[PDB]
Amino acid sequence: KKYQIFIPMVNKVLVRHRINHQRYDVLICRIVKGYTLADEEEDPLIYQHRMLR
Amino acid sequence: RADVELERILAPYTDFHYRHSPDTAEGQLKEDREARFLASKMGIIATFRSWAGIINLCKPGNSGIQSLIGVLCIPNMEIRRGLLEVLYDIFRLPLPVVTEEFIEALLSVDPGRFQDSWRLSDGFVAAEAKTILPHRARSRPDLMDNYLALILSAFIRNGLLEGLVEVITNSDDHISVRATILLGELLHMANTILPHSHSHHLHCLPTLMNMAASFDIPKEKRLRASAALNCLKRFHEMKKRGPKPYSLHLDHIIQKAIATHQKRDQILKDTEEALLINLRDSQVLQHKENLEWNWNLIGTILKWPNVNLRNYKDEQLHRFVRRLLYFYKPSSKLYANLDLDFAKAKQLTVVGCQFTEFLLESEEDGQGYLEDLVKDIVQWLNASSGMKPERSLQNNGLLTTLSQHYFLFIGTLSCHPHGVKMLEKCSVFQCLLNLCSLKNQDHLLKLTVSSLDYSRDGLARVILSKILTAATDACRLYA
Amino acid sequence: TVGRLSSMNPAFVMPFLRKMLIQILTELEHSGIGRIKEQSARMLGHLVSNAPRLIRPYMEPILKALILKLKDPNPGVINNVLATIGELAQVSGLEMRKWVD
Repeated sequence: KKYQIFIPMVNKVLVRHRINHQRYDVLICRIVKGYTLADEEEDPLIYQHRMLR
Repeated sequence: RADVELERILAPYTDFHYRHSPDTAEGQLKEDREARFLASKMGIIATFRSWAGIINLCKPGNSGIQSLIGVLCIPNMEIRRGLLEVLYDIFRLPLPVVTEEFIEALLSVDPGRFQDSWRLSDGFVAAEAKTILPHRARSRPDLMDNYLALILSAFIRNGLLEGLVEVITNSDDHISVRATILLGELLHMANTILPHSHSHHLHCLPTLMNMAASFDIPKEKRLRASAALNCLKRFHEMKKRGPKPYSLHLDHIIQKAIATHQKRDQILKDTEEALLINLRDSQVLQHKENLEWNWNLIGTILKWPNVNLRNYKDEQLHRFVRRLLYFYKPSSKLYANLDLDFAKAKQLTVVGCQFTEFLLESEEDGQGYLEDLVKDIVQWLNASSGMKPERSLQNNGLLTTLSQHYFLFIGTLSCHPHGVKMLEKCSVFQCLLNLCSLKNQDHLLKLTVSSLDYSRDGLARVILSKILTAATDACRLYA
Repeated sequence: TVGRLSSMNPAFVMPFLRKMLIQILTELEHSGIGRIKEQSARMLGHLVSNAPRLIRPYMEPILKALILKLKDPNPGVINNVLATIGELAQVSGLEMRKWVD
């Protein structure tokens, strides 16, 4: 959720140039509106190890 | 006597070649050493929990604790693995798993790890919530922390921290990881239990830091120390996060709790172009079958800020909700039959709750589709519980399938003021009231206790009162 | 700012500073660029001149790195390493005795 503060920076650029990226649209939705609690603020290395095993 | 009676128990660890029995068979010589270590370990632990043993083993002069810590620095592999298990039990810390990578060993020490007492058969939520949510005590003294503060101070005085640093940078790969976790635990324990004077020079680690920023020493030793600090730093983040919920029943309780405590303190245009592009990529239209839809793009369409089936009246969206309506229908056996180990149950369960809230937003329009869902759930309850003298035996199907994740769908509808009114039209509270007096069904009664929302007044707390006073003794204990 | 703030809440700042401190010393030796070495040395001076207590036990790894820099076989680097040694001579009283000669 630490990226949530950067949304106003990028939202200004996107509305000016009309950039619609599918994957980026998914990630921002999960941050603005809650999805779970064990997934937010998750250590990236732990997630990568979990997927590998 | 002074230094030979009590210190006898430290002989198996201090002496690399210990012979307790002068005459014994050589067949079990290897097993004899293992038995001695296990029996001696329970002796060292037992004498460190009594005041008559702590003082005698930590005398200012020569003592057994200095010999015990001093033997740790010796490059022996059999003693070091034995001593670390002792140290974990003295401080009563969870033992990590044996491995050579820090990440795997770090995931096994987190307080939010799953336990066998958290299942539906055992304590469903009450057992789980005890070890996650913190105790409501901010001023009550904890007598156990006082004991650990004195024990921790004694080891630091004798030089435990200096010994562990030597173990980390001068041992085997699977031993250093166990020592790094122990060092991380002590530092976090020392910055919240020990007074400031003892711990103001503790977090600096002068011996470990100098082995990092030194190019005169061999490069292999330097990078082992540098890698230790990076690994140790990641342990700090694990404690910073704290415990996290594991089951959605407990997760939804916390989400509603913070929401009601933040609303009392007084984004996109979403043009049809975005919806049509996203809907076509959802794959729920052209491929009329599950296991093919891209569920990542399904949740985003549901909880997108402006789309609520009311502002954007589109025929295509009416098909989209109708197509997804059939999948979650209790009668349409396309979702209830899924096993509890679908490997995507978490995503599917969240979307279902994420979907029923979408319909509730369109009060005037979505009530038509929402009324159909709630009716079949009541019919499912009348059959799964068995309140028509017919089945009375659907307990097995509920536990082994995803059919148990339906109280979440009905529980989340009780939160909103316009959702509890919808329940009265479907008359589901009456069904819940009637099933309170069911002796044979206990797992079903646990689910309804932890699913309803009791923040507001109404029939939500009426059902809870019935369960805690008119039900089975085992059921009332859980309530 | 974090250096002064470090003596107030050491449970948060110190774990991050130890990783940062090694990175500053990494650039001095490994990166053979006169601009980067000048850049890192200036940041080192701010850390010691602002949080003297934390840097006091780290005199040996830091002084030895800077001394080897002075005997390299660019005006920017010299003007900054000399200034940094000025602050290092105040934090460690009577300890910088074997390097004066």
